[PDB]
Amino acid sequence: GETTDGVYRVMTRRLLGSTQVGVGVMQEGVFHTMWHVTKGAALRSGEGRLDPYWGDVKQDLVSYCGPWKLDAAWDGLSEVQLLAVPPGERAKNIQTLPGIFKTKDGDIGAVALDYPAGTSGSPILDKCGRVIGLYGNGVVIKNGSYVSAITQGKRE
Amino acid sequence: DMYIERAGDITWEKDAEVTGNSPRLDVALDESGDFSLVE
Ligand SMILES: O=C(Nc1ccc2c(c1)CNC2)c1cc(Br)cc2[nH]ccc12
Repeated sequence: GETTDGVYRVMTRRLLGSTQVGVGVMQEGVFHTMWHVTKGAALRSGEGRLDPYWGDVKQDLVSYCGPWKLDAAWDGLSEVQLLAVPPGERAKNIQTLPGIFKTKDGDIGAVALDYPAGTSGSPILDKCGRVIGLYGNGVVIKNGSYVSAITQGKRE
Repeated sequence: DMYIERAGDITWEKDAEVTGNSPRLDVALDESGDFSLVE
């Protein structure tokens, strides 16, 4: 099916109508998404099938057709854009200055933007348009809203 | 059976809507890849 680079919706016809379970990035013939979106299941692109290649529940990432290709990192200072692809709604770039998740194993950038869970897998970009991570794994704060980590994989 | 549909190009947009704050949160990550707030 379609293998052109870009952002894609991940859909399912298992529930009522067509439901968006998440989003992903196609880059270099590899489809990148969050593990919780597909649970490692196979995907269809037109008449073609995309099989999982690599995945990790703790990183909450999965790649299809080949190894993880995205390796750009948030520089720790500049604003970034979340290319949000919400269910039933047009793709829109949202600019923000990331906060920080402080962990026992080091600091990670975090984006304080709240979108429905079917937006999980939307890419976060630097000013060169490089994907520095995916949106959709984070925490719920006092207010009930979401703060996502900027989750990036390793390029072998 | 899950399927994908193209939604757009991946490009930086000049003059995009600017929103959201920048919180510093102490978090923990468990074996199931779930974050929790440490307070
Ligand atoms: O639940 C969400 N994400 C998720 C789900 C399941 C798992 C993980 C992350 C990692 N381990 C398995 C989520 C994502 C977003 Br974009 C907005 C949200 N608002 C409230 C939850 C939420």
